[PDB]
Amino acid sequence: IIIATKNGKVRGMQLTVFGGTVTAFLGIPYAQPPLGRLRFKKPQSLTKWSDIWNATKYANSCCQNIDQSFPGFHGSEMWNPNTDLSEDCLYLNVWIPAPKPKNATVLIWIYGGGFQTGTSSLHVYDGKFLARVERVIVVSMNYRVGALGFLALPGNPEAPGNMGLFDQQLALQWVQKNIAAFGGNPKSVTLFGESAGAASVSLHLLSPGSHSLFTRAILQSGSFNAPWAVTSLYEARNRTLNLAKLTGCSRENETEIIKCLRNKDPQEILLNEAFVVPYGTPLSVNFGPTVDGDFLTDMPDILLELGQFKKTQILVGVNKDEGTAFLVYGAPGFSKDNNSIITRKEFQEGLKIFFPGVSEFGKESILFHYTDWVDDQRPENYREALGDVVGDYNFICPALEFTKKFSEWGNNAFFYYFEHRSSKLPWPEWMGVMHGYEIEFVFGLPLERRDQYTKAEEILSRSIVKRWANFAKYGNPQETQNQSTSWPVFKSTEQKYLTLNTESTRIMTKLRAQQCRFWTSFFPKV
Ligand SMILES: *[C@@H]1O[C@H](CO[C@@H]2O[C@@H](C)[C@@H](O)[C@@H](O)[C@@H]2O)[C@@H](O[C@@H]2O[C@H](CO)[C@@H](O)[C@H](O)[C@H]2NC(C)=O)[C@H](O)[C@H]1NC(C)=O
Ligand SMILES: *[C@@H]1O[C@H](CO[C@@H]2O[C@@H](C)[C@@H](O)[C@@H](O)[C@@H]2O)[C@@H](O[C@@H]2O[C@H](CO)[C@@H](O)[C@H](O)[C@H]2NC(C)=O)[C@H](O)[C@H]1NC(C)=O
Ligand SMILES: *[C@@H]1O[C@H](CO[C@@H]2O[C@@H](C)[C@@H](O)[C@@H](O)[C@@H]2O)[C@@H](O)[C@H](O)[C@H]1NC(C)=O
Ligand SMILES: *[C@@H]1O[C@H](CO[C@@H]2O[C@@H](C)[C@@H](O)[C@@H](O)[C@@H]2O)[C@@H](O)[C@H](O)[C@H]1NC(C)=O
Ligand SMILES: [O-]/[N+](=C\c1ccc2cccc(O)c2n1)Cc1ccccc1
Ligand SMILES: [O-]/[N+](=C\c1ccc2cccc(O)c2n1)Cc1ccccc1
Ligand SMILES: *[C@@H]1O[C@H](CO)[C@@H](O)[C@H](O)[C@H]1NC(C)=O
Ligand SMILES: *[C@@H]1O[C@H](CO)[C@@H](O)[C@H](O)[C@H]1NC(C)=O
Ligand SMILES: [Cl-]
Ligand SMILES: [Cl-]
Ligand SMILES: [Cl-]
Repeated sequence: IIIATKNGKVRGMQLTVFGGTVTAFLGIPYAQPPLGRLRFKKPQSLTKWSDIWNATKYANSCCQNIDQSFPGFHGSEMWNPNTDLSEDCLYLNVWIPAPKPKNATVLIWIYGGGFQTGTSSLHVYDGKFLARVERVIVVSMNYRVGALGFLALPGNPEAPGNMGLFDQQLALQWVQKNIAAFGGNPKSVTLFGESAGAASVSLHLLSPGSHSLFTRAILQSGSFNAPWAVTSLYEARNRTLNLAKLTGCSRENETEIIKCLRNKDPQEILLNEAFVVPYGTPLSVNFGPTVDGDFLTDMPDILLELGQFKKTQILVGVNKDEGTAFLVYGAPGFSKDNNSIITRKEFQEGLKIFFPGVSEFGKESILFHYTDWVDDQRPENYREALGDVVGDYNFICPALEFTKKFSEWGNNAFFYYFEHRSSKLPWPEWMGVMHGYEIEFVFGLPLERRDQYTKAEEILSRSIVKRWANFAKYGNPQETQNQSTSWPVFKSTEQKYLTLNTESTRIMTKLRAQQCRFWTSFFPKV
């Protein structure tokens, strides 16, 4: 019940899972709270404590704006924070099997949310099932988001940028120094994350200072070469200054600006973040990772191109309908409460929404590539096209390209295509296999027979949980006992990937080949 860590004793709590027991340590601090003069700075190391820290409840989530578009709707509200917001939020969680393992592979989850939302306490991030079923230790951490976590005056230590990434890195360090006390193997640590979490993982592969803090990596629906994932130093400054103006904090001393933003209450900073950009999109990441020269020494697309990353195995994948969710946060004619049949006209307006600073030619080129129909009289033609445009540009093609480029340096890569729509999915059917709705399967929620999943979903989750754990433990995401499809390595020539569904698991080649040539070879010129 009580574990000695290098900063003090922490008391956990016991959980009944599937007629077994898991020990949960919820809300262990891993940094000095970034308050007062510490706001915007890199996380500071923790001063020891002499008591028994009671790590029995999730801690505060980090300050963040909340999605209020669909009040009372579980489909959107399941992602909103479920603990008090506070700047005091640098805490982490540990689930360890009972009885205490001896040298367990460690899984470290990094949540997504566009670098502006998210929290490790979400129901769908509960590591108790993975600990019970696979005897891995699961660790998750809160990290600062938004301007509080990514405001950047590059070079300036009062706000160097990438603080949220250093939050995560400091947590990986805590696991290196402390997880053997919990029965974990610090030499067998697999990072996994979804969306901005997955982009973060991919950046830890690139950041020299994280190379000794983990073994292997899993990237779900996200990678750093996604167009929303890195802010340029131009944008990052223009956005910092705009925030200064919106808060009456413009100064000439760049340091005095920060000093002024440090006296602002968190709500005022939060309220102004949306407007630092002239034209946002539903995919806007106004404050995110930048080339700071510390966590990131060069523009990441160059490091990836020239093999400057940790050499190891990766497991990468995407969902069938990553794009659809964003279409009801601003695309015209769209709604979660109807079939969202849209006209050609509405499709073109939608592109203006999703590609606001893109020229008329570029937008026409997106239209051209996605509107050569198999049947021009199918009315969902344009609704589906816009979802795929957003999905292919923002998630699927960057992840495939990351996997091609990373595998070209000799490392084993595994790619999956998740195409199961949860039987409990509260969004409408036209949105399909949405962004984020593989997470419950990865965490083994369908293993709980009491929670209204089909038996088919329990079998799919159980297989996915095995492949993930085998990947973490052995670098190979196979299910070796139940006559399962073998998951082949991804190679830049053949480009084989594994489809994950309840019906049949299949091996296919060259996912979204035509679409991604447009997005990765032509569209970056416009
Ligand atoms: C860089 O910043 C300027 C300033 O942004 C404006 O003011 C901020 C405080 C905030 O409220 C933003 O929403 C504002 O747009 C941007 O310049 C503006 O650009 C728009 C259209 O591009 C124009 O209509 C405004 O008049 C401009 N205002 C000023 C003061 O110049 C600029 O677009 C930003 N981005 C880039 C890439 O330079
Ligand atoms: C699907 O609904 C959208 C959204 O409209 C809102 O939500 C509906 C469920 C309903 O409660 C409406 O009263 C709401 O206004 C519709 O988009 C609207 O379309 C009308 C006419 O085309 C237009 O006046 C509005 O500006 C549109 N609102 C937008 C674009 O945000 C859409 O037409 C509906 N489509 C189908 C096929 O039913
Ligand atoms: C930390 O917890 C100690 C033991 O708490 C015991 O177990 C928990 C689960 C509760 O059921 C509680 O009622 C029990 O007493 C406390 O003795 C101690 O005071 C706590 N420390 C702080 C700082 O709150
Ligand atoms: C725990 O294991 C250490 C070696 O780790 C090995 O390599 C990593 C990459 C994983 O694949 C893991 O499964 C392997 O066991 C030992 O050096 C260490 O002494 C062990 N500690 C124990 C047994 O308490
Ligand atoms: O983008 N926003 C919401 C969003 C995006 C993607 C999703 C994918 C799956 C399910 C969802 O509920 C999703 N919700 C709005 C919003 C943006 C930034 C801060 C606060 C709020
Ligand atoms: O708000 N949520 C997601 C969100 C918001 C804004 C984004 C902007 C750019 C890129 C993104 O991936 C974004 N994702 C909720 C949510 C969290 C995790 C999984 C599913 C849904
Ligand atoms: C003002 O800027 C100078 C450098 O231009 C810096 O050394 C100084 O610390 C700033 N003022 C304060 C009060 O920190
Ligand atoms: C393998 O099949 C058995 C039933 O024959 C099932 O109980 C078990 O959960 C399966 N294991 C995996 C990893 O899917
Ligand atoms: Cl498809
Ligand atoms: Cl082929
Ligand atoms: Cl082309």
